[PDB]
This record gives sequence, C-alpha cells and structure tokens, in this order.
Amino acid sequence: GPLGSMTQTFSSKTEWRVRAISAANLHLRTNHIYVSSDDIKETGYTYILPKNVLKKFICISDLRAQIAGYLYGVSPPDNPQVKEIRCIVMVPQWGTHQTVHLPGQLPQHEYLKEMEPLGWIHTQPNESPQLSPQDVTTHAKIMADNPSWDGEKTIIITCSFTPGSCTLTAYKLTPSGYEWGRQNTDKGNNPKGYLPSHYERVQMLLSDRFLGFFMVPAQSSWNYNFMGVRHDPNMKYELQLANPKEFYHEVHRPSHFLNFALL
Amino acid sequence: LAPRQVLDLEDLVFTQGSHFMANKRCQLPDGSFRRQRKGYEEVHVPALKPKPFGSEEQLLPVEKLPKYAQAGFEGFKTLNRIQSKLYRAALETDENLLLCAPTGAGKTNVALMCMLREIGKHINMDGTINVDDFKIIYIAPMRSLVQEMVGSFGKRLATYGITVAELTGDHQLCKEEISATQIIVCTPEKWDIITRKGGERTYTQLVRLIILDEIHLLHDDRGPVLEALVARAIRNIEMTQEDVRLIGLSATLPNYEDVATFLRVDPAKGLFYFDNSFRPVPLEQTYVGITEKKAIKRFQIMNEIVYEKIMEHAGKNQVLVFVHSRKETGKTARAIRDMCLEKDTLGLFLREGSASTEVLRTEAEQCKNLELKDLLPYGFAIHHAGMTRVDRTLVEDLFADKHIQVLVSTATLAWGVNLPAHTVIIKGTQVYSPEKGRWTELGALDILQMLGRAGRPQYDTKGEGILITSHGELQYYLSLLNQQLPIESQMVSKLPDMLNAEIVLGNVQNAKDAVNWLGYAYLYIRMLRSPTLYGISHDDLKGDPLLDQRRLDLVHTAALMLDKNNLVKYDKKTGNFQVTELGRIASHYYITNDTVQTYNQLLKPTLSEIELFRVFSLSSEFKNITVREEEKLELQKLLERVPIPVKESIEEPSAKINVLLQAFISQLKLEGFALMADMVYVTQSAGRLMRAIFEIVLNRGWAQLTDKTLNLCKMIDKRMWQSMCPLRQFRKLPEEVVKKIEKKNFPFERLYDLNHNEIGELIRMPKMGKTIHKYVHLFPKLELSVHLQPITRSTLKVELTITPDFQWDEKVHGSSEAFWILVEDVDSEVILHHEYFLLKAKYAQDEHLITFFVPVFEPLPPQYFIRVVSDRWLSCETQLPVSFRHLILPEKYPPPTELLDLQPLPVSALRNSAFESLYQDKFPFFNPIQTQVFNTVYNSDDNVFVGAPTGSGKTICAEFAILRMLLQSSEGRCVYITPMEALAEQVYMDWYEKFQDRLNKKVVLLTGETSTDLKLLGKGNIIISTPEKWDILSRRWKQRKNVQNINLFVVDEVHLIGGENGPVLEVICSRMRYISSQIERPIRIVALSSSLSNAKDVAHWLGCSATSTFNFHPNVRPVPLELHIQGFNISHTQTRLLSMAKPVYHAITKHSPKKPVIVFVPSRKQTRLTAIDILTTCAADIQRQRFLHCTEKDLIPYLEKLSDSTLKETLLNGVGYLHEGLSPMERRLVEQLFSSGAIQVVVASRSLCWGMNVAAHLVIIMDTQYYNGKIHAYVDYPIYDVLQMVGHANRPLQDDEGRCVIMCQGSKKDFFKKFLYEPLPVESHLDHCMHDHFNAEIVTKTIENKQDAVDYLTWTFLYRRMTQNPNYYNLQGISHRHLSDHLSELVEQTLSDLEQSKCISIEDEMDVAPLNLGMIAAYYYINYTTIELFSMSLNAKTKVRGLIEIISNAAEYENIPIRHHEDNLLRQLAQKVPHKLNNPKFNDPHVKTNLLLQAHLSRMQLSAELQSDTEEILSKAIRLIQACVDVLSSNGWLSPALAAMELAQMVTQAMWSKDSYLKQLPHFTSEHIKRCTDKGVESVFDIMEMEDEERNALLQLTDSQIADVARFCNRYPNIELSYEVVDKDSIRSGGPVVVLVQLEREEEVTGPVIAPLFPQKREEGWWVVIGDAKSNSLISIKRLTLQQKAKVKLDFVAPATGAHNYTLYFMSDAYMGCDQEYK
Ligand SMILES: CONS(=O)(=O)c1ccccc1
Repeated sequence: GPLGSMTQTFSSKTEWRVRAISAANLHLRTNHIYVSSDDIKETGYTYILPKNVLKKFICISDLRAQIAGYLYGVSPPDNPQVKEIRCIVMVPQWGTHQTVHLPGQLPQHEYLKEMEPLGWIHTQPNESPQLSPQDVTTHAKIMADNPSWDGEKTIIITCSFTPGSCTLTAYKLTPSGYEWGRQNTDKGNNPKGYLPSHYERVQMLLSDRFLGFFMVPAQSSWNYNFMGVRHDPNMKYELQLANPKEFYHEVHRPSHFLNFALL
Repeated sequence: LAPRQVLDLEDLVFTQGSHFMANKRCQLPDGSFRRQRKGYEEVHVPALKPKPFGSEEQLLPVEKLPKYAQAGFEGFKTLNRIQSKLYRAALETDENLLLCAPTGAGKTNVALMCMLREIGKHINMDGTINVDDFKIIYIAPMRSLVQEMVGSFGKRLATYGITVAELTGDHQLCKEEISATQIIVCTPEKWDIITRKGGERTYTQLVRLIILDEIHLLHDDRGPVLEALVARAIRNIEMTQEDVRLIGLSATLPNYEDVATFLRVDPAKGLFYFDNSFRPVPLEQTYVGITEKKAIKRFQIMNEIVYEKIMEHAGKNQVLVFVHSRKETGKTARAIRDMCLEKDTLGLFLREGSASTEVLRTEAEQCKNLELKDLLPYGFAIHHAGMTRVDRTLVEDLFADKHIQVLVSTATLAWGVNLPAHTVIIKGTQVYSPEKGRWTELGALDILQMLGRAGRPQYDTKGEGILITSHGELQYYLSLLNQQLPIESQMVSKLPDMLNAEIVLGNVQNAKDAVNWLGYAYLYIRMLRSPTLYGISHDDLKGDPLLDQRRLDLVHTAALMLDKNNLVKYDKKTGNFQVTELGRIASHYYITNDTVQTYNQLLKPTLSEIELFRVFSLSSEFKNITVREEEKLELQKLLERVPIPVKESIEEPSAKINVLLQAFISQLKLEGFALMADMVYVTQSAGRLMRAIFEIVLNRGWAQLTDKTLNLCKMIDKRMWQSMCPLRQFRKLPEEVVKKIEKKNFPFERLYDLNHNEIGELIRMPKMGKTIHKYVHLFPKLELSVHLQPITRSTLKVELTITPDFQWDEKVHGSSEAFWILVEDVDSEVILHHEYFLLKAKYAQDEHLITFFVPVFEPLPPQYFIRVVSDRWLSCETQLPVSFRHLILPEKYPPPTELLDLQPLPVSALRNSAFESLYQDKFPFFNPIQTQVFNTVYNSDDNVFVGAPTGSGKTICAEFAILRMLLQSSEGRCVYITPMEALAEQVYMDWYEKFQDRLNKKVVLLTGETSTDLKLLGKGNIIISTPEKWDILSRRWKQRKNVQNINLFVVDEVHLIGGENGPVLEVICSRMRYISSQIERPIRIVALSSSLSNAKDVAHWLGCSATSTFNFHPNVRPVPLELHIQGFNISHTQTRLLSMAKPVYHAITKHSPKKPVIVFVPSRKQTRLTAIDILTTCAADIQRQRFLHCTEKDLIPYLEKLSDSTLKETLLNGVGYLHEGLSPMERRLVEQLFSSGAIQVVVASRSLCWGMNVAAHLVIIMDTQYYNGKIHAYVDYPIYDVLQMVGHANRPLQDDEGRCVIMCQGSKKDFFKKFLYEPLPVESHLDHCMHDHFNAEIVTKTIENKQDAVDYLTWTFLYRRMTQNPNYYNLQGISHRHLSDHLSELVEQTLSDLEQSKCISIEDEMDVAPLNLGMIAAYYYINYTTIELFSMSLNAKTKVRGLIEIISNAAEYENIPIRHHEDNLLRQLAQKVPHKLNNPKFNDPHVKTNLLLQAHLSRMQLSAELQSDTEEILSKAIRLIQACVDVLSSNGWLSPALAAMELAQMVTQAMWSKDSYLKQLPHFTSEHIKRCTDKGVESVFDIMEMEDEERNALLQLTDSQIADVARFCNRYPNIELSYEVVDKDSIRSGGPVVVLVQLEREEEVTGPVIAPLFPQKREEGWWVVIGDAKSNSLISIKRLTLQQKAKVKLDFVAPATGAHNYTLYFMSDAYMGCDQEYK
C-alpha cells in the first residue's frame, strides 16, 4: 500500500493521434480492392464504379468513423440497364462506427443537372453479411424526403475494411424496406421490425476505363467529425468542382492548431 | 592509377576542430610567471614593448598617395604604421597578399587600400567611377561583422559613388542586390552557396578582388568553406586566364607561410607578418585555470575569481565581462553585484558626489529593460542579442562615455560594435554547441576578438585581459594568444560534400580533375609540409612526393561515398563522375550527402504530414542531437499536445527534433536551456532543408506532397499554421483584432464581400473596419481564366490569363511577388505542368498571359486543375477547375498519301537536252517523291501541294513547274517565296546557276527597296523573295501589271504559316489566290511543306485538288532518318548541359565514328565550350585527333586566316565551331573544312540553323531551350527550328541513312515524339496580326466597307481552320452564323482600332476610307502603331536628335537579346554624342538605337555582333525617316521636313550636318579634312576642279585609293536645274500656281548610290520642295527618281494678292552636299 513510496503521474495519450497514424497508411489498401459477387441472376441494374474516385474515397476516410459520399451517374448511350457512376459528392458530415450524419439538403449544382442520383457510398470498419438497419433507415428517409431518389435505382455501396484491403458490396431497398425504414425511430443495432427482406444485393463492377470526379463544399470542407457542434441536420451548403481533403488534414481539425499554440 | 585504397575519412579528422593543438610546447614571453592558488593556477604574461620604429619607416602622408586614392583617406593626415609598410604592395601592385598582424592592428585599412587600387582601375576621364565594370567580394566570418563592415566601408567609399552591401538569405527574388552592389560583404558560407549555383551571365565574371578576412578560420570546422572558395577561384582563374586578386587577413599564428602558398602569395612580394608587439595597445594577460572537477565547487570558484578581479579594477578601470549565454549575462552581473552589496563594496564603482553618478541617475530612473532595471543604477549593465536596438545603443553610448563600470556581454558585442575596454574578462571558455550536441570550447576566432577588445586605443596605456578556463586548457589558450597555435586544415571531414559541389558545377568531371582540384586545397599544402600530422608516413611521402597517390585515394573514397548515396555515378575504371539531380540539390541547397540519401530513400508521393515531419527530423545535420534525461518531462508535455502526431518514442532524437520544429511553428516558449538552443539550430536549418524537399517532390510531379512541403516551408518562415488568420502575416496589424477574427470561425474569404461597416460589425469592433478592409485587399490574390486551344486529339494548348486582384503596396509586397503555377490531373495527384511566375511591382495592375501544353486522351477526362499558389504567403492560392465537358477536339488526321513504288525517273524524262544538263551530272535518277509528283508538276497546270520532310528534295519539285513555265512562255515570270532570308540567298546561288547560266534566263533576288525590286520583277523570269518584300510589292497589285502577270507562284516552307512570322506568308498567299480569281488567267500555285497532318486544309485554301495534293508523312524521307530522343532529368539548365557533355561524345562514337557530325547548342558561348569538351573527351579516350582527316600542314594556310586562336586549336584537332560572332570569312572557312571532310565535327549555335550550307551523317541537338535576355527566361526551340536542324542529317549522295539524337529536358520528351514522328498540325495566327493588312487593303480600295472585310477574310487560311478547329480560335461551334458573328466581331475590333489611330475613317458605321496617315503606313510598310506614335511626337519644332529617339522607339525595332553590359558603354556614348537626350533611362531594346544609331552615324565604332544588329536597324531606318518626312510635309511645315531629309542623307553617308562633306569620299580622314580646309576647299566639286598632279599631291593618297575617290566623284550628283513659272504674269488671286522644274543629269549615270557604310544598295531619291521659310510653311512637294532628265509639275493655290517670293529646294535622300536653293 503506497501513498508515498510509489507515486505516478497520469500523462494524456489521446485517441485521435493513433487513428491519424493509422489513416496515413490507408493508401496501401487501394491496391487490394475486392467486390463481392455473391448476388445472382443478374436482373436489376449493373453499377460501374470508376477506380480513381473509389481509391480517393478510401484514402480520405477513417478506420473507425464512417464517411459517406453521394453517387451521381448516367447510363451508357445504348445500355439503359448499366449505371455508370460519374461523380461522388462529399457534403458536411460526421460519423460513428455505425452510421453517418448528413444534412437534410441534397447536393444542388448545375454541373450535376445532367446526371441522375444513384444513392450513396460509405465506409464501415468490418464486413457484415447484411445491410445494417441504420443504412436501411437512412436510405428510406432520404427517399421519403427526396422523390428524385428512385427506389429501383438508388443503391448503398458499403466499403468494409478487411485485412489489408477493402471489400465493396452494393445493395438497394425493396418496397417493404422503404416502408419499414422511413418510420423507424430506433437508432440501435436491433430495431423492431427489421428484416433481411428489406434489401437486396445488386451487381457492381469496378472499372479503369473511365474516370469519375468529386464535388466538395464551396466554403467549408466535408469533414465535421472534429467540430460536430458546428454541424446541424438543417445546414445548407453549395458545392465546387475540386477534390476532397483527407480525414486528418489541418483544415478539418483547426482547434488542434490553435490550442497547441497555448503550450 | 590502378591500386587505389579506400580510406576511413573519420579517422583522419581532427575532432577538436579549432580546438586542435598541433604544437607540443608553448614558450612564454620573458617575465611570465605562474602562481598557485587553492583549486586553480594563474599564469601571468606581461605586456610587450613595441619595436622602436626601426628601419626609419616614416609614416606615409596621404599626400604621397595616388590622387585617386586620397579621397578614400579624407580626414586623415598620414597612414598608420601598418598601412605605411603595406602601401606599395597594396596600392602600387596587384600582388596577392597575406597580412598577419594582431587583431586590431589595422588589417582592415590595408584591405581598404586594395579596394582603392581596384576602384582606381575603373576611372573615367570625367572622374566618375564606372561602378558597373567590377565586383569586390569581402568575406567576413561573422554576420555582425558583415554588418559593421558594410557601414564603415560604405562611409569611407561613398565619395566614390560606390555601394557596399550585404546579401539577404533570400536570393530567388533578391539577386538584383548583387547587380546593384560594387562591394559585396558576406560570410564564407553565403558566397559558397551563391557560387555553387552556375547561372546565365551572372556577375561572377565581374569579380576582380576577393578579401578573406580572419583567414585563420581555416583552422575552424568552418575553414573548409574558405578552402572551397579559394580552390574554386584559382581554378576558375586558370580556366579563363583572367587574373583575380586575393587578399588574406590573418591573426599571427604558425603556418602563415603555408597559408600564403594556398593563396598563391609570393613570399618575397606579398607576405607580411607583424608579431604581437604590433598590437595597438600592449596587453598584460592573465590566464586562470581551475583544477576543481566538481561542477558545484567549480562554478563558485569561478564567481569568486571574477569578483576578486572586479575588485582589483573597481573605481580605477572599466571591466567588460564576456559570457556565453544571453541569460548568463544577467545571472553573472547579478552574482557580482550581490557579492558587492554583501561585501559593502558597491561604493567603489558608483561614487557619491561625482558627476558620473549624476549622469547615470537619469536612465537609472527610466530603465527600459528588466535586468537593465535591476542592474543599471549600480553601475552594471548587460548587452546581448535579445535586447532592443536602442537599449544596446544606450549601453554603448553610456560605456563609451566612461559611465558604465561593469558590462557583461556576449561575443556579438566583440564582433559587431567597436567598443573597447581597459580590462576584459572571459568568464569560462565552455559554450553549448547544438550541432555538436554538447558543450565544447569557444572557437579561437571568438577568443582572439574578445581579447582584442582589451585596451582602448588612446585612453589606456595598456590593456588587461583575463581569461578564466579549466586547467587542462591553459596550454591551448596560452598558445592561441602568443602566436603559437598552428593553423591546420579541417577539410578531410567535408571532402565528399566539397567534391560534389565541384562535380555539380562541372569543374571536376573525373578523378584526375579532382586530384588537381585537391591540389589547391589548404589541406594539400599541409599534407606536404607535415605529412604525419595528416596520417601519412615520412616514407609514404618519399615514395609519393607530390602525394598523387594519396590524393587519388582520398578522391576515390569520397567519390565512392557520393556514389553509395546516389549523388554521383562514379565509373571506377575510367574515373568518370556523372552528375545527378539529387547531387545538384545537395550542392545548391547546402545539404550534406547523407541527408539527401535519406530523403531519396523515404520520400514517397503518399507521404502525409506525419511522415514528412519524421523525414525532416532524420536529416544528418542533426545526427549529434540527443534526448537528455532532464529534457524528457518537458518534451513529453509537448509531445502529447503537438498537432502533427509523432509515431516514435521520446527516447529517440528524431522525436525531439520533430517536436521542436512544431513548437517553433506554434511559437511555444520552452524552459530547458538546451532545448531552446537545440530549437534554434533545428529551425535555422529547417528552411533550406524543407525547400530542398520541396524542389525534389515538385520536380517529380508529386502533387499532394508538393502542396504539403511548400506549405511547411511557409509555416516555418511565417511561424504559424495554415489554420491561423492569414492576416497575421501583416506584422503591423495588432494581434488582438486578429485573435478576435479567429475566434469567429467564419471563412477569411467572406471578408471579400464585406465593406468597412460590415467588417467592423462582424467582429463587433467598428473602430477597425476600415484598416481591416485595407489589409484584406492588400492580401495577394489572383483571378484566373483559360482559353483552351486543342492542337490534336491528344495535345491541348492552354492560354492562362492571370489578373491581379489586390492593391499593391511596396511596404508589404516589396518589388515582386512570386507564385507557382501547377497544372494537376483529374485526381490532383500528378503535376502535369508547372512553372515559376513573378509578378513585378511595375506590372501589378496588368493581365499576364502564360501558355503551355498538356497531354489529353480519349475518352476526355472530367477536368484538370490550375492552382496558382504564392511562394511565400500562407493560404494564398487560387485554383481554377478546367472542365473538358465542352471541349471540341479536331478531327483525327487522315492517312498520308501512299508512296507508290515506281521506277525511278531518269533525268531524260525531261525530254529536253538543255533542261537535262541541269541535273545529269548530279545524279542519274530522281528520288521517289520527285518521281511520284513529276507528271502532275511537269505535265499539268494544276495547283500542287507537296508535303514531305525537309531533305526530301522538294526544291526540285518546284524546278519542274518552273521548267514547264519556261516551255509555255518565253518571258514567263515565276515568283518564289521562302520565309527565311538565309534560305533565299542559298536558293539564289543555286538557281542563278541553273536558270541564268545554263538556261540563259534572268534570276533575281528581291532586296527590299521598292523601285529596284520593281525593276527586278519586270526583267526577272525567276524572282526570289522573303515574304515581307513580296507583301509590300503585291499590296499595289492593282497598279502593278507585272504582279498580276505572274505565271507561277511557288511558296516554300509553307508550314511556317503556323509560326511566328506566319501571318504575312498567309496574307500574300491569300492575295495571290484573290488576284488569280480576279484576272481570269489563273496563277499556278505550287506549295512545298514539311509533312502536315492537316495538309488538305492548306491544299484546299490554295486551290489544290486532292489528286494534286501530295501529303507524305515522315517515314517517306528518301534517306531514312534514325531519330533518337534522349531525356535528361535535370531541371537546372547549366547542370543539365553538363550531364549532356559526355553523351554527346558517346553519341558520336556510337552513331557516327567516321562520318560528319553537326552538334547544335543553345548559345554562342556553348559552341566553343562543347568543341573543347569533345576534344577533352577524345583525348582521355587516347583517341585525340580522331576527328582530323586531313594533315596539319594542309590545314595551316586556312588556320592563319582566323582571328580566334581557340578555334585554330580545336580545328587543328578536327573540330570546328560556328557562332554569330565569327566574321563571314571565318564561317566560310570552317564550312569549307567541314564539307571537304578535313574536319569531322562542327558545333553550331542554334541561331545558325537556317543559314548553314553543310550537312552531316549525324546531327546532335544538345538541349532544346535558349536564354532570352529580354524577358530573362528560358524559351523552348520552335518546332520549326528543330525540324530544320533534324533536316541537316541528310546526305543523299553519300549515306544510307541519317541519324539524329535530340537531348532534351525529360519533360519535353513526349512532345517531341508527338511532333517529330507524326506530321505537324498548323494553325493561323492572322487574327492576332490583322491591323496593318486591313489598313493596306483599305488604302488600295479592296476593302471599302465592313462587308468587304468579312469577304476578304474568307480567302484566308484562318477562315478554313475556323471550321476545322473552332476552339483554337475561340469559336464555340462551326455553324455559319457562329462563323459570321466571329468574323464580324474581329472586323469591328480591327477597324475600330484603325479609326482610333486615325489611319481610316468610318462613315454611317459601315463605310471605311483611308486617311493620309493610313496611306503613309501602307506605302512605307510601317506598323500602324508606329505611325500613330510618329503622328503624336512630331511637330513643327522637333529637333533632329529627337527624331533619332522617336524612330528608335518604333514597333519595328525589337532585335536584341544579348547585351545588358553595354548599357554603361551607351551611358558614356550619351556624353560622346552631342545629343542633349532627355530621360536618361537605359537598357531597353529600343534604347540601344536611341544612340546606337549615332554609333553608326559618326562612324564612331565598329564593334562585335552589334555590327549584324546595326545592319538590321539601318534596314528599316530610311522608311521610318521618309514616313516622318511625309507626316511633316502633309502638315505644311517647311523646316523640320528638311531636317528629316538631311537626316536621311546623314544615315546614308554616316555623317552629320555640321560635319564636313569631304567625309563622303573613300579613303579620307580628319587630317585630310583639315588640309583641305587649309587649302580652302570644302566641296566634292572642289576636289573635282583640280589638276590631276596637284590632286594626287594634296591628298597624300595611293593611286588606287584616288581611283576609289574618282568613282565616287563620277557618281556624285551634278544635276543641271531649271524652272519656269507657267503664265507668271496671268496669275490671279485664288487660281492655280503651276510651277515647272526640269532637271538634267550631266552623264546619266547608271550605278546605284555609293554608300559603303549603308547596307542595302540604294537608288537616288530627290525632293523638289517649294515653300517659304518665312514661317515654316511648305506649299508644294514632289518626290522624284531622276534618270537623265525629269520634268516635274507643282500645283498651289494663290490666296490673296501680295508679296510673291518663294524658295525652291532640291534635296537628296542619299548624298550630303547637293542640296540646292533657287528663286
Ligand atoms: C569562389 O569563386 N567564385 S567567384 O568569386 O565569383 C570568381 C569568379 C571568377 C574568378 C575567380 C573567382
């Protein structure tokens, strides 16, 4: 029993430093991107995701806090059943390991007016055999508020951090999934009514034959995970044609750079 | 030499640096003695006696100095002792000197004398100094010394008008400070890093004198920098055989004789050694060596010692106490004063009642500093580098006024202020060395300087210096201070780094160069004299007496180290060294070689800030830094908070370094003394280390890391993170308001859309809303926009417009602001293009246009980005997305015309023996292309296009059409255009032979002179012209029948329509088409071209049907071309050229070991350097003279005809060179030697690539950029030049192939592959050059309204290309209404400009008419802006010399990219000429001729390549003059017109109005003029009216020379004049005044003007000018060309009846002296 023989002093070892070190290694995974093809029958639309924007999306992300982008695209001139993803849009957001928080307002920019919305992509820490109930709820609420999101055409792509790699899987809602998700108020992991038949897998392919681009906010950056207080479901934003900054870029965590200045 | 050994350099290093003590014993002056005390020993050394003025060495009075140098001793009566002994050597000779004397003895005044000698070398006869002829470098070891020397030298020399200055650490903008300064004062390191960088016409060629102050720094760890400077200077000297004087100033220490050898000082002439008895004040020395080892007891022992010494001087002498930490000054002064209070001795310093107390008491109340507060009233003071300036001046003025009694200070005082003291105490000799990471002894230079402050030169009879140190160091300090510590070399450590710097410069290219270089090192001299000291046995030395082998071993070792670290590629067998880009960066940024190896190993495009900080922290500059236990808690506190995470533990040094940098950027205060000094060291290094990293990753194209590292450079410089308000960078803005702005998170960008009011309200501080608004709009900001101009489907041209969008203010922007333009790919990952952009103050409100090329591909990528980012301001960037969604790409180009495999065509196919005789001796068969096109050319009248590579024999294709013309029409006229005058001359020779000699037709070459060119056109069957000479003629085609009655129009090199002078070629071709459509007897057109991808558009524009369009691609060249494009990854030009030197030789031996070779190089200088370097390489191949194929004796008669000796040597070894600076005779001789196979290699400057008459088997193009001195930037070779160079690799009669190696910067390689292996796309640029042509067409009534102007445009190549490649011309579609709108817009713009300029009128906004001013511009072929300027400046009383100034300022004159150093020569020309010129500005391309005209006129001088320059200027002068005449004549003025006419005469004969007419006669001079004045003859007619014998006697001239005089006299104009006033009585007021003048020559001469100093051949022009000088009024004027007899009318109105007496003038434009006057 040492009140005095053995005294020790606590020394902060803060969480985000370790995660910043980890996020600096994300580029290694962009060489090991897998798409699951466990779906069958080939009936719905086929989605083609250009590798350049997917690699960038991975590189700007975090191992533990999900990030999301909005998907915009069109069909090739003569194959209406193929959807080419041409743009990812990053909007102000924050996330946990289980969900992302986006504004209510969807991207508006003239430069996107010739594309159709195709849904959204998000990262998550681990693979999962099923589409999470949070994703179903989020997608269903977006669709309920935005009739431009066609339930037969908008998808969720999940980007799961597997060993030294990323695994992509794409899903869409079913009618019953829309109806359950739009009324679901239980944010937990096992909300009542949630069913495996609330979604289904959809065919997705990676491509090197064309390039997508990004749009990002016009006056902020997209990452608010260090300033959630400044983030609001009702916030509004404009967009610009530019590429997104990585998760731990200085413009995302300016309080680390003003507070260190006090020793 | 083969058996080399690898040495351990670290085992040869003297680890103690300047503390190394080579002497084993120290002898002390007589009367020294050693006292013992508890725990320490004292040694006392008495003051010395001065040597008693032996040798009757009188003090030299300033009177007996040379008069130019006395001014430098204004306010002195005599010299002092040392300068009197040094006067003759310093002031009366140029001998290199070494002066050893005790510090303070006067050495700097001797350096002053050397500077005066140099300045004397540059006296004008007006007494001024040509301050631009020379630089002097004064190297001083310490920065504070640099500053004090700038001040005192500047004051001593200001009377000379000379500028002394130091150099800023910023040099990428402030290198104009070198240009402005005559005396540069800097540290060794600064001059080393500046001269490591080899540039273009830098000022190191002006260096005549280098002074190395405190040269005993050789013994310091810094000493190798001096060795590098001296070895570099001496080797440069011998390289260039221009002498440079070296002066060394040294303390008196052993080995001075070896220092003198090192400086090339002749010991009998330039070595002077004054021992310590020459100290200005004798010095009693006390050394105190403490034996105590326990730190605690040792420190109190030291404080008791200093108190006892203080007590010995209290109230009798001031004491200066030197300590080694700014904090120690206060702590020590406090220890002393506390001991004085406790011992009650403070009264001895500050006496009560004395006036000194009374003086101190004032600022003893005031007290600006805190420690100064606690200490100043007691009589104590501190002084150091954390204090203010006026605090330091307070201390200085108080001490010097004998008021302060005890001043504690640091070394900075000793170096930077001239403050001596009776007693000096050095309190300890230990100092903390961050770079060594530990405590060491003070350096010797510091110790010498501090003790040199002991004793004040007039007050004290002696000084007393007291040094307190540890006992074991006594013998060192005793040795240092009594002339016995020997000066050694520290170079072995630094050898790899120093060797790399010389490899990077090209001074050392192999191991033997390196042995030679090491032979000039101080190390080598010391190795020779004390071998065992340097690790060499005495028997090693006897077996190797010049240490050739040992130097080889050292060089081998260092080179292997450099090669292991990838700075150099070292070939062990040949000893050769290949430079690399990473080696260049190491040298130019002063980085050690291990560091750049670490960077090369760890830098990756994917690095984040975390790893970038870690990389920086591993630099080897920090390898001695450790983490001390006592530092670990504070460091941990900083680590757990740093904003950039650190991965490694605080056990490792790299984490401490990282954290220290980050703490510096955040401006944290640290507590540990070691941590603070370590931070200083780390961050002083960080700026240049991080700029090196930046240059590396930028040139690799790594977009994200380029951004992060440029940002980190800026955060280190500004000491803040990105996140902070960029307004912090305005130091004047008070921090509080910026903190308030930061607290609010809103974007800084929002501030732009606010005003004073809203700005005051947003931060809730209205009082500042105005000044904030000011600073917001001083923040640098640029608006961007692009014009995308597709070249092909895979290459895009971008024109970026940069518009400044901020208010300039010199107080925050200086004189320039630098930016990086980065063009980045879709992902912002690769930098596709980048460049430096400098916004100068003078252009701060102007838009700037930048053009560059990027690659593109299909399917088009979404977008690129253009970022323009400040090089210095944080968060100062604009990024423009460049979307391609609406890019219209041109159609993929069609396949070529297939080369059919036909029977080669015998010459007999001409079916004409006379025709066949032109070729049947040359060859038996025509080549495949000639064979394919022959039927169409020779047997049809169809318009023909032949596209094919240079060297395909297209000229013969045109000859076929000419021969058809000759069979159709006995007097056929073929006009033949080529774009380059040198080509025109060659074609003139060849075709004069073929068509005049063997065919008896008339071949003529247009000259540029209208009437004679009209005569040539009339009589010629073949008329050869460049484009402008045909433009001016064919403008007047409605009145020139010989222009319409052209049978054949051939245009050669028509692909140049797409280049710089393409518009005029397009215009004349379009005109010939329009004429042919208007005269219904069509003009056959044949167009010849390099292979064109869009040939069908040229053909269609020129009326060539597709079966008559031969569009061949490069692989059809009849002599196959083997083209190799070799990329060189070095971004610095001189270094890249260095890396090319050996590949040039290897390309010769691989591709053309026996057959002739042309090497094209970027500049005149490089031609000689590359010839020499090739010779050097083949000598080291033991293959010297392999390029010489005739025998030397067969070559000597040639060699004598040359003035260039170097050219004679190289030619003797089989290598020639050609550059613009060679007399035409020399050039012809070299070309003859080359073509006759006598010499195998010729090196030619790029600018000759169009006028060479040689061809080779192999062409090497060594680099593809050249330096434009006008804009001070490198410019890429036009693709047209490169194609023409490649074309020289072509010998159809002799080679089975041609070979060409292009060596280019790596980032150019893809471009050349696209535009040499494939046919070339060309565009029009007529839309940028429309005004003069519109104006001409309005004058000749081809354009009479705006509809005519659109119709006119439809005949152009511009018009066709607008539908093929609309975005190139800024159309957004090809619809006919798009076309019509675009053309209308262009037409309205052009006609509006011409109307504003008063060249044309516009009525009812539709109809255009020419104004007389437009008619003049068109008639004389002068740019409309020039003639507008003429219409402005001219008046009724402009002076002649003003005319010269006007004419020099004209769009016509932009021709000089060579000389800025002759600006001073022109400054003195201004005095030599009687031109009272106004506005003495200087250095413009137009300002040359402002007086370079007069340089021609007076016959003043013939000088250099400027000769060629003058010949172009004079070419345009007459027209310009005549325009002025015309202007004046139209206004009505009588006098200034005649002035202009006589100036025409002046330019022709090169004389002036007041000068003598006799200056016109050949073989005359001034003595003949005064003799003819003595006889009384002043006219040419006078000389004609003399007897032949008396004529021959008066002139004192040769027979043939008076025959020259006679020919001039028999073409001199002697014209009989007569006039008649038609109906002279019947003249009514209001009617006509028809005056008639008949003129008759006396012998109807038929030669042109005799005008040897005027280039072109001139016909004689005359003006019949009737006016009245009564009021400067001209009433009628007519120009005339007189042949034998001419009858001239003149019309005039008679206003009112009255006095009617008028003056008739007859004025020549050519001769001076025939100007008549009749009534
Ligand atoms: C250090 O060498 N560089 S320099 O001082 O500018 C020099 C130029 C020419 C001759 C001698 C020295």
